[PDB]
Amino acid sequence: SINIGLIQAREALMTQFRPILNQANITDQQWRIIRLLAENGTLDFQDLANQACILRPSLTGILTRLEKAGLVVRLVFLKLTAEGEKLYEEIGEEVDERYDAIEEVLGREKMLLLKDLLAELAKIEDAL
Amino acid sequence: SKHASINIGLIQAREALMTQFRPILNQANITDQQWRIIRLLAENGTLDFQDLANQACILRPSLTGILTRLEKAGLVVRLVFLKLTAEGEKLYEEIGEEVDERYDAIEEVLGREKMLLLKDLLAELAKIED
Repeated sequence: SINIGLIQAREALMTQFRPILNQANITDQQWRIIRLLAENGTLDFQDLANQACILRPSLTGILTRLEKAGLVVRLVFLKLTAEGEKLYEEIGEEVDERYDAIEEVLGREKMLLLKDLLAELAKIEDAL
Repeated sequence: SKHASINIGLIQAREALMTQFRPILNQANITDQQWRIIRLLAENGTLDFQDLANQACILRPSLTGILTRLEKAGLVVRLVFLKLTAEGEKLYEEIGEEVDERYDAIEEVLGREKMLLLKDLLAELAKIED
């Protein structure tokens, strides 16, 4: 029920977001990594894997491409490059415009509630 | 930036939920997608191929292959409509009982009422497909 509702909600969101990702030729997972490194200051490999919800064997390859593309750099801690910061703001702007279009219909109040409930649900491992 | 990520928020919520369900599904030879099909076939009784694909969010070629496996195991049968077998009904009730036990554990923490609201809000967010 909730499992399925989650996938149905994100899938409907993803179909309209996928054309955007192809214009920068970045994948979903790459975008999550890019955004997380921006919304956080810096993140190590394990923490990045946990928050991006990417398996450790998969994350290494993805990170390598982002560094070859000069978007992410290793120092083990990871952080966006100057260019990575710019890419995040441009794509993020389109997403905010997308967020605004949904909030205009769904309702600002319902939208805020959805954010809180999704955040609490993610946190329920430590709380169990 | 301005507003939080819905993309990331959605996937983080589900991963934490799947973490509580994977040990149950792995003790049986069931995958996430297979379980999704089994529940949908149970809540509707019977579903045709296209309708099943849309609700389980599984691509038609992939759905076909999974269905072939579920029939080899004698859990699903074609009639084009799909339905659980008698044993399929048994597996759903058996696995479902273990799954329900985890929902109760989560709801004790998240809140029984809030859990219900989240389903509604996700459906509304989902219906604004456009």
